[PDB]
Amino acid sequence: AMKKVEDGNTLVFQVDIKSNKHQIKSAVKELYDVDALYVNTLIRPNGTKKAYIRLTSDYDALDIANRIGYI
Amino acid sequence: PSQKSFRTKQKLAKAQKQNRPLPQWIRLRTDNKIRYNAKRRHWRRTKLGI
Amino acid sequence: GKGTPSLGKRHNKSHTLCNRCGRRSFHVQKKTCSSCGYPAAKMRSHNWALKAKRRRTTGTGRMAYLKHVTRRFKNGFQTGVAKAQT
Amino acid sequence: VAENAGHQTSAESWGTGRAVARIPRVGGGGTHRSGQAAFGNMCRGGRMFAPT
Amino acid sequence: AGVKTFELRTKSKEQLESQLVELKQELATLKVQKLQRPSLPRIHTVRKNIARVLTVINLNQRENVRAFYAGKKYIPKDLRAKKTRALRRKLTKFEASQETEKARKQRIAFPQRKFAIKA
Amino acid sequence: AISKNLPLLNNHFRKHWQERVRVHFDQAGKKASRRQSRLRKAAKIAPRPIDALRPVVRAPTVKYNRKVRAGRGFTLAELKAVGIAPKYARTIGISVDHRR
RNA sequence: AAACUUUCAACAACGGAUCUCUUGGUUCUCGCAUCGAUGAAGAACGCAGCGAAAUGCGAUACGUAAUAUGAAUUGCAGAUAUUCGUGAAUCAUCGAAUCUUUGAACGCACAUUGCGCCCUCUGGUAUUCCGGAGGGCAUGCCUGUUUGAGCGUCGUUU
RNA sequence: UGCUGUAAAGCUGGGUCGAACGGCCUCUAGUGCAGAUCUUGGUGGUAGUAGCAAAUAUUCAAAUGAGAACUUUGAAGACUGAAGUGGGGAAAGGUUCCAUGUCAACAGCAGUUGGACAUGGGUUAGUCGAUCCUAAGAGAUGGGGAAGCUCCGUUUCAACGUGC
RNA sequence: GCGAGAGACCGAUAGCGAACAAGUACAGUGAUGGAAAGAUGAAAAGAACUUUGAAAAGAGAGUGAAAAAGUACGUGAAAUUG
RNA sequence: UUGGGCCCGGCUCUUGUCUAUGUUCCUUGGAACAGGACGUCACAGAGGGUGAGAAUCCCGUGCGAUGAGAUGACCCGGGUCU
Ligand SMILES: [Mg+2]
Ligand SMILES: [Mg+2]
Ligand SMILES: [Mg+2]
Ligand SMILES: [Mg+2]
Ligand SMILES: [Mg+2]
Ligand SMILES: [Mg+2]
Ligand SMILES: [Mg+2]
Ligand SMILES: [Mg+2]
Ligand SMILES: [Mg+2]
Ligand SMILES: [Mg+2]
Ligand SMILES: [Mg+2]
Ligand SMILES: [Mg+2]
Ligand SMILES: [Mg+2]
Ligand SMILES: [Mg+2]
Ligand SMILES: [Mg+2]
Ligand SMILES: [Mg+2]
Ligand SMILES: [Mg+2]
Ligand SMILES: [Mg+2]
Ligand SMILES: [Mg+2]
Ligand SMILES: [Mg+2]
Ligand SMILES: [Mg+2]
Ligand SMILES: [Mg+2]
Ligand SMILES: [Mg+2]
Ligand SMILES: [Mg+2]
Ligand SMILES: [Mg+2]
Ligand SMILES: [Mg+2]
Ligand SMILES: [Mg+2]
Ligand SMILES: [Mg+2]
Ligand SMILES: [Mg+2]
Ligand SMILES: [Mg+2]
Ligand SMILES: [Mg+2]
Ligand SMILES: [Mg+2]
Ligand SMILES: [Mg+2]
Ligand SMILES: [Mg+2]
Ligand SMILES: [Mg+2]
Ligand SMILES: [Zn+2]
Repeated sequence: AMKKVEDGNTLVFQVDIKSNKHQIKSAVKELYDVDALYVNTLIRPNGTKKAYIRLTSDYDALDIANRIGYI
Repeated sequence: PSQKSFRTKQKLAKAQKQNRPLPQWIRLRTDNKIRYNAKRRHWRRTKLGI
Repeated sequence: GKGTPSLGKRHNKSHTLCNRCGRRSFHVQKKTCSSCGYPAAKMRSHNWALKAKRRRTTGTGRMAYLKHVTRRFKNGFQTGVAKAQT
Repeated sequence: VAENAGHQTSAESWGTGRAVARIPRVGGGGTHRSGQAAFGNMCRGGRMFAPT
Repeated sequence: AGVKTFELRTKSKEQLESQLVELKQELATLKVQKLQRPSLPRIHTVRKNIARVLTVINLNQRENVRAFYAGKKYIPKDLRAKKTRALRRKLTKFEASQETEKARKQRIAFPQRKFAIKA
Repeated sequence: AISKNLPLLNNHFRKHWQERVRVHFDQAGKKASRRQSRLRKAAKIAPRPIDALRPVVRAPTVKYNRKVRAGRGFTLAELKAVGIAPKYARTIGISVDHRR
């Protein structure tokens, strides 16, 4: 997941199983003040939903990850 | 198969999560009687029947 | 070839999971559960199968609401809140 | 004793010709109870002779 | 053990929602830190604080609806009494005590006497 | 099936009789609870007697003509003869029978 | 004569009898009357600082409130936790709540996490399109309200 | 270790053991086993025996390791021979996928290897499917049967638009 | 069903199928079928340490009233075996 | 001969609190809850726990006493207003 944060400007999140890509894009905008280029979602073998959120070029995903505090 | 329903994949997620060994700190509790997980399941041995 | 060779041709499920009882007794083509009788309004049950009634009856699940009817009855089905003692 | 003790089985005798005694036996498969004798006062898990 | 419910009951809707937001961002920060600790018991405290604030908000809005509907003929069914279905179908005291005028005249005319014997 | 010089019996046990066997284990318990009901009923209404006054009537049939026993209620003529209305009598511990 | 075979004893095995227990069962008696469209019984899926099950619970998720009580919990850890006190633990009590997806199961459908429509608010240059939040839309029957249909039919006018 | 009794059995010495138990007068019964192709559990002889022989086939060296016929690499010798022992999929399975560790059990020899065991990681769609259509068919509604569970019927003897 | 009190009842092959994570594991397409399985010790005091071994283990030691109680746990019969 | 409504009691149900007398001495034992001696209480010598058979160590048991909540047109006894 961190290779995507670095190479692809993509933040990888665990997301609620009931939420769609419109709600995920709004949620990341409201929580972290960042614009998503796209949201690719996925349901994992353990039953949880993972979102690959690519940010627009205006935002640096590594900076957002440090700001959240997991890198 | 690769083409599976959501209801099927949700049952397979729960079946994967129930197929774990006993956490070892549980054997140290007072009056503990569980020595191992007795409900293990191997894919080739016992089928889920889903 | 009615034994081992014919047993190799089993890849078409006659039953799938039932929505009411979750048992894999829902006949796909009949659209009926052989266990609970879904989608009939009543639950399938017979007096010639008392062990089957044992397997699925009150107390075999959570009783998330009948748990507390006895305790509410014993207090006369109280309305209000408890008063703090002086 | 309970009125149905030893009689909560659908056991049926195998008949003769299978080199075993003609006591009723549990059907089905997949458990070790399967094929075991039932209903007899001499059988483990059967009902007693002349239940009280 | 987190926030105190009696201090929460003295707060307005806006102050409670503000504290709920603060508690939810604190829980999110803790869930981020759980990636590295990984054992982090304070999560239990924040989760129960969120539960308390949500409970107090709901209760406060429910006495507001009870006060709005106090004395009205029709009130929401979740604000009505919740006994049993049969006890709700049962006759009220007034209906059970309804009586024909013939039966009231006979009840009044011939009450059960109080008496004794051997005198 | 029939043997020796014995009386011929009528033992009616060819149905599922064992499903309808009533054994009165609760004879003493019912006696005690019956006594408690009787005490509670008396103490509720004391000093009013628990029993209404019953008449005395001849027993029917040629076999029980001689005997006399407690009836069900005093006739309307009897209450008329003692100047009590049946509606009033039922409230002072006297039983009424419109049928006799 | 060894070896080998057989018998016996000792010790050691194999196995789990015997003995002794017992928060279980069974039977008898006594007392009581309380499920559900205000959504039951049941099902599925989840929830713990570290848990697979059982037990408990429902996104407020091994629980929230309240009352009582009064210093624990405990396998380990840890307080922005607590001790002459609005105070540890507690299905002790319980009267306030929360109560996912379902299920008689109710917008339609369901081998699908498929498809609508209505109202209010909100974001996107929008009464119409796209997104989000909340609240709604089942059937039979009863009383009433309103709007109607029928030369079924009454009165009046050409 | 012996004693008593014709006997069923009773008592006793030594060893082991660890929490209850007996004599006598009576009461009571789910009260005595060699058998029932008895029941359940356990254990033998057979017996280190039958066997582990289809699908051409392995060999040398090095590495690793306590340990190598079986693991890895190199060299060779072969085979499948494109209607494959190749490369994908549908049904079905459900994590077997990948990496790391690892050998108690399992892989009817072995094992350092494994689809085993343990710990983690992993499945990204406006364009590929589902989703939609109708097929044989299934089946509500209005009705009509049936004591009823329910049966018939699919626009049917219906005042049928949540119309545009 | 809810709450209680009992017994000339059974005592883990008995008593309910279930004294235990039992209507569980498991079987069957399905209706259904359906087990086995209690006991160290008062207290884990569940054997530190040394040594041989690749390891499992063994041998010393140690705890304990007892290790003729070591979780493959009270006693430990018979078949069968050294 | 006689209507209705409230307030406190009693009864009924549920629930809180409170209570007698050895842990004295010797011996065995890992442990005394065993044996022996001297006792104590008893309207309590039911039952359970505690390192072995414990009335007297602990919980309870027995005896009562005293609070809280409920409930009842269709139980009564008092008030009080119509
Ligand atoms: Mg996708
Ligand atoms: Mg297979
Ligand atoms: Mg078919
Ligand atoms: Mg039995
Ligand atoms: Mg025994
Ligand atoms: Mg009993
Ligand atoms: Mg479909
Ligand atoms: Mg002992
Ligand atoms: Mg005796
Ligand atoms: Mg017998
Ligand atoms: Mg024998
Ligand atoms: Mg014989
Ligand atoms: Mg035999
Ligand atoms: Mg056998
Ligand atoms: Mg050979
Ligand atoms: Mg061969
Ligand atoms: Mg060739
Ligand atoms: Mg060819
Ligand atoms: Mg292929
Ligand atoms: Mg692999
Ligand atoms: Mg092998
Ligand atoms: Mg090997
Ligand atoms: Mg595996
Ligand atoms: Mg396409
Ligand atoms: Mg057609
Ligand atoms: Mg039809
Ligand atoms: Mg119809
Ligand atoms: Mg049993
Ligand atoms: Mg059994
Ligand atoms: Mg044992
Ligand atoms: Mg010993
Ligand atoms: Mg021992
Ligand atoms: Mg032993
Ligand atoms: Mg022997
Ligand atoms: Mg004791
Ligand atoms: Zn079903």
